[PDB]
Amino acid sequence: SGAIYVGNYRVVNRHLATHNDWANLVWEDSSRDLLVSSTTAQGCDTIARCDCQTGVYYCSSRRKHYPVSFSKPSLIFVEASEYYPARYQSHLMLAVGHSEPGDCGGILRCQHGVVGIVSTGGNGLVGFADVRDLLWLDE
Ligand SMILES: COc1cccc(NC(=O)N2CCC[C@H](C(N)=O)C2)c1Cl
Ligand SMILES: [Zn+2]
Repeated sequence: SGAIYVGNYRVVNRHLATHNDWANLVWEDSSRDLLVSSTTAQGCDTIARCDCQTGVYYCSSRRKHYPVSFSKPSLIFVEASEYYPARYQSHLMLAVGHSEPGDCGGILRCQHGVVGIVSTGGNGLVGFADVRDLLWLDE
């Protein structure tokens, strides 16, 4: 679990969005596993606007932060799950690191701010949904 709180927006994994997220929907994209909902309170986070390919993520299944080198946002095949059919997920960045299904929502940050959130995992892999291209989150 986990979310990004920026301005009057809450960014979550689409597959983990609550009834309240959907009732206050701003934007969602199944191909990116992202959903953004509106909030009444002002958020605690700031978004990176950069091309960093290294950063640190929070891994809830280890209660620890790990440094990672990750690929540029791209279209990657993701196997079927209870949440989605087998498909290509866009704007996804992969890295070598530990992840378990409940780790989704963990934040990846670089020196400039929030880069994205954990969205996939594999045998020694972790995938992050990028949010750096969503410029409207800042206004
Ligand atoms: C060790 O295996 C791991 C580790 C961490 C996460 C995952 N689950 C995914 O990757 N899924 C399921 C949820 C939905 C995701 C999606 N974005 O489609 C895909 C797995 Cl299989
Ligand atoms: Zn950066």
